[PDB]
Amino acid sequence: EFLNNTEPLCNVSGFAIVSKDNGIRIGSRGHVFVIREPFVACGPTECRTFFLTQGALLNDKHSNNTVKDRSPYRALMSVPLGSSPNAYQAKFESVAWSATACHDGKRWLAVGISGADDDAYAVIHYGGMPTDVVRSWRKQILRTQESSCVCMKGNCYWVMTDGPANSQASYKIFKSHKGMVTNEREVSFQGGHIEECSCYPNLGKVECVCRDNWNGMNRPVLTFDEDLNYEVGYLCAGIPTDTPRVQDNSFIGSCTNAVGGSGTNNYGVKGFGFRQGNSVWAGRTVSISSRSGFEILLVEDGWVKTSKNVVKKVEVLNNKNWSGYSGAFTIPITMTSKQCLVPCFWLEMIRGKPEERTSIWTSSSSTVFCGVSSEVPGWSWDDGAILPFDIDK
Amino acid sequence: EFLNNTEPLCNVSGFAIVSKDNGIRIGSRGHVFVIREPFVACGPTECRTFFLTQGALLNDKHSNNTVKDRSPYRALMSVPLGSSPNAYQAKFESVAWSATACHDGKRWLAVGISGADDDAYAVIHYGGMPTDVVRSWRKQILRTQESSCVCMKGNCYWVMTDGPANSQASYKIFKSHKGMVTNEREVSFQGGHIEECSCYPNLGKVECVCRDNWNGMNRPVLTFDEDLNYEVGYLCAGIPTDTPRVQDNSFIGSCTNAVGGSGTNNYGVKGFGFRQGNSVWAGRTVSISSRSGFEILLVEDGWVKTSKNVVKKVEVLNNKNWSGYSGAFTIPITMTSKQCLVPCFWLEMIRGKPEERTSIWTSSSSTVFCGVSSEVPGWSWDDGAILPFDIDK
Amino acid sequence: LVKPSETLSLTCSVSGESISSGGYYWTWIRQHPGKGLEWIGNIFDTGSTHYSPSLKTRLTISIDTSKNQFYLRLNSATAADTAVYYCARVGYSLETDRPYYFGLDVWGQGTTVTVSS
Amino acid sequence: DIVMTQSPLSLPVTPGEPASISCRSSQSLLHSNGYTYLDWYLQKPGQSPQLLIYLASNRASGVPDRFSGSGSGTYFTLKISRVEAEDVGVYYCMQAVQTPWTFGQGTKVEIK
Ligand SMILES: *[C@@H]1O[C@H](CO)[C@@H](O[C@@H]2O[C@H](CO)[C@@H](O[C@@H]3O[C@H](CO)[C@@H](O)[C@H](O)[C@@H]3O)[C@H](O)[C@H]2NC(C)=O)[C@H](O)[C@H]1NC(C)=O
Ligand SMILES: *[C@@H]1O[C@H](CO)[C@@H](O[C@@H]2O[C@H](CO)[C@@H](O[C@@H]3O[C@H](CO)[C@@H](O)[C@H](O)[C@@H]3O)[C@H](O)[C@H]2NC(C)=O)[C@H](O)[C@H]1NC(C)=O
Ligand SMILES: *[C@@H]1O[C@H](CO)[C@@H](O)[C@H](O)[C@H]1NC(C)=O
Ligand SMILES: *[C@@H]1O[C@H](CO)[C@@H](O)[C@H](O)[C@H]1NC(C)=O
Ligand SMILES: [Ca+2]
Ligand SMILES: [Ca+2]
Repeated sequence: EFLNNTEPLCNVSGFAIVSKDNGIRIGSRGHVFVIREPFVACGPTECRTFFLTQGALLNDKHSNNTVKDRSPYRALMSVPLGSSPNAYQAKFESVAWSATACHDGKRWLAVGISGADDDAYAVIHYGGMPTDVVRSWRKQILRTQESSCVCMKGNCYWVMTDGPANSQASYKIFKSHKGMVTNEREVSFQGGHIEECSCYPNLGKVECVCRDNWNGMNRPVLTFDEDLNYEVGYLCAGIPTDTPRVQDNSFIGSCTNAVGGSGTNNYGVKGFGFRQGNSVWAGRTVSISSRSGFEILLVEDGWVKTSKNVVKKVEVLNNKNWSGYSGAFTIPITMTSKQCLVPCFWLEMIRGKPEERTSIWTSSSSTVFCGVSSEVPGWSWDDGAILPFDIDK
Repeated sequence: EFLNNTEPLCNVSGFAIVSKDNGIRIGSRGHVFVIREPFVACGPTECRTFFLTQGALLNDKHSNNTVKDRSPYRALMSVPLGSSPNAYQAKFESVAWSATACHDGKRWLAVGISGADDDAYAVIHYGGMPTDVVRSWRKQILRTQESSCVCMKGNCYWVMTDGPANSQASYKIFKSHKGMVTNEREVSFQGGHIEECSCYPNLGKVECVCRDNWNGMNRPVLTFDEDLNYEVGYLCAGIPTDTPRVQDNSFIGSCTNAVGGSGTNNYGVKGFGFRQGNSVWAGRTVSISSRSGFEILLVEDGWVKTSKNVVKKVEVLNNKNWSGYSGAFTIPITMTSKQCLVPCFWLEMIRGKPEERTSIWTSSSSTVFCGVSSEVPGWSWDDGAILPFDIDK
Repeated sequence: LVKPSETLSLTCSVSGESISSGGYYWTWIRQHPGKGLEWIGNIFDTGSTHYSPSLKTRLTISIDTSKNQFYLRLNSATAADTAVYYCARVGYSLETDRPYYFGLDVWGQGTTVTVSS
Repeated sequence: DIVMTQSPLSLPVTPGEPASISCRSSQSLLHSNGYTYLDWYLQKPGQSPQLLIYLASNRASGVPDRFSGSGSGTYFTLKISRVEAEDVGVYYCMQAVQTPWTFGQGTKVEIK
């Protein structure tokens, strides 16, 4: 039977670590794929770590120039939560260079975007097969949210964007039932940019905290429900949470207007935020100009009242370790026996040519946390790889 | 309960990619079998990629001289769709250097030909054990279709040939129930050659588009039903689709006669074609004298009226990448919930000594596509291996 | 026509599309008689500019989003500056995590400039 | 700047036959972000240039299916599978790696 999610999000006080891949550390000798961005989705029986393999193994000579992030070789694979992305346990899901997956209660749905830059299209797998295809409409890079989709009452939703990166794009909300699409509406959000949302369900309303890549230090917010009626805005919090940002004491914040800054207009990073009443568990990097470190801030009334009062702070990566994307997902009732959904989030750690020049490859390692009612301290659970690898020499 | 297939083939407008092995690219460091020709068959629960391993791993020194395509070490193995042919997921199916497999609803049937050249015979596995043996009758190389067999109402069919390669052979149609053979009729096709058919069911009639190796540029057609009454002919299409062929404007075509050409008489390549009313989705290589590139042509009335009007064209490999065999298979109702069968086709990409002289080995990588009602663009999903490998140095 | 040592000015217009739509970089390209092409500079919808080093001291390029026009100014024009001038659009970006580039997909008709008395 | 050179100055061709043009650059055009920024442009008599190939291999929209491209590092190649009467013109290669974009010398295609 289909998986319900019309139940409220759980109030949590601190996040406790759940699993850690050790993907790069083991990969020095073991056969492990080269990943760029992973994410986690939970079905009724088990949670699985999806990732976009680059078609080559670490230390393999095919890892040359893996910084290239769109190629015909990329594929979305799947491994049970915690296990390294090794070559012999990874179940194949779809071909893609941008994807999303979620479990609707019966079988996995997975969306995989492929094709040329200007003529991309998306293939919607359901249970192992393609059932439908969605083509671009503005004929630029088509993109999905790089994290789990949200399924409620058997219908799974996700957000796609097509258009320029550093300028106003066209965003659409999709709705599907048993693989094939059934509804589609466009977001008329003139003043901002919504690229790489992270979504979770909350009492029948899908909420997404997204990435602003155009004249914005602030997280966009999208809220929609069964029949795709939506509200669009910005995370009111007075504490900025995008990677390029001015220090907290200089920022002002706004609920509806985008807020630019000094050199922070044309860049950003995927993030997440959980609403708790009117507060928000906004996650952000420690550094204000680079993807390093990571924090979780519980901002009182940060969802609606431009507040700056940080009630609680937790650090999971100290400032000297590289970080990356971060996304949200929820563990459903069928797996907890709770009467509410337990929030969780995942955090990747990039290592490679983008910041470590000498290496020829680029991979990342995933870490997963979940909320806990009891308060929990933090620690620097860094990846711990030791570069350069044998192939870089 | 046995798997029905007495339902019509589904009308499709374009083929969307489903999976890609990345076998060779991963094999540079991972432990992967050396393949020569793969194919795909779909059961009620999952689809699987079969392949005739050569009994050695890539980069292993045993890969010496793997061009030899019949030796006492080949074996038909099986992997779930999309996963690379690695050494540790691979289930073992049968010993063979020529094989076919299909799922009849209860358990996998698999046929494996083995033995010396002049006294070969076939073993019919059913559910992991042998039940019956079929011996040669003209005492030359015995061959099965190198692609999935067609099962209807529990009876599985396949085509075998024995005799010369460049001259008139003897062809037979087999029918089996729960492993053991029950019926057998010979095809009295005097004017042509039918070697390596690709078959799919269509509303109770098994249809096969085969390979002509003797005075033929044109695809032979075989149609038979429950009790093995058959009709034999040629694909009427005015567009030739065998590898050696004259350009389309010089060809004329015929429904019943073989059509030779200038130097195109004693060679060919396995291919496929799906009937859509009176049109055909004939697949063919891009080049007219080599196995490179790949196209899919929807020829209006090409099945019966010698037409040349190409309504739609799709390219999946540009002319600069090597290609190879191609075969058909259908995803049944049990796995789609549709009231019709969804056509699909697979395309291998050979790399090795046959055209790249310096390498000592020979392997191929599989790519799978499936039909979609919506129109879909094409792209060059090439294998992307980087030869020579470490063992060729 | 332009006399030597004067200041050259040119105008280019956009229609169908609107400046600040699609996030394109607008480019000026030059072609001397009998020679190959040469690249002058770029302007983004928001006014950020790039110049070719050899002409950086003479050039000035700007936009007027209300008129859907962008302009080229070249000071101290020499006789050698005689050439055909094209204006084109090119949409590309290098910051984001999904870069793209569609080089110079649209060109306007050339304008012949002769620097002589 | 990237010094760009082009192999044939003039390429005699005839309809129906394959044809090839090549370019070499003084520095590898493999940008740090992994993409290879090189294009090919075609200028027919009495017209402003047109876009053929906008990266090492990608064809532009509307271009005839007869064109192709390949190459990496410093050496690149444009391939015409079947030359036709409409292909007469001057072919320029371009690179978009560095701040100053530079074009090639220009290979003229003359039918024979
Ligand atoms: C792929 O990774 C390999 C290393 O695994 C890199 O190989 C290097 O490629 C460069 C050219 O891109 C070679 O440089 C050339 O070498 C010779 C002297 O050996 C000389 O004629 C030239 O001046 C030029 O420098 C280099 O030798 C080669 N190997 C090493 C160890 O540096 C390669 O650059 C990476 N990228 C690609 C696209 O293959
Ligand atoms: C199998 O693959 C191996 C390489 O992995 C090939 O080995 C080569 O075998 C040839 C003979 O077939 C050797 O050539 C002979 O070598 C000596 C000098 O070393 C000389 O006495 C002879 O004139 C003759 O050339 C060759 O050295 C050997 N190794 C290499 C690196 O080429 C082998 O040919 C492949 N085939 C078989 C059937 O094993
Ligand atoms: C889903 O929600 C409906 C409506 O509240 C309820 O009747 C049904 O039992 C729920 N199903 C499950 C599996 O929890
Ligand atoms: C197979 O076909 C028969 C005859 O049409 C039908 O009665 C039966 O229900 C079918 N079985 C399945 C499993 O679809
Ligand atoms: Ca930003
Ligand atoms: Ca033939």
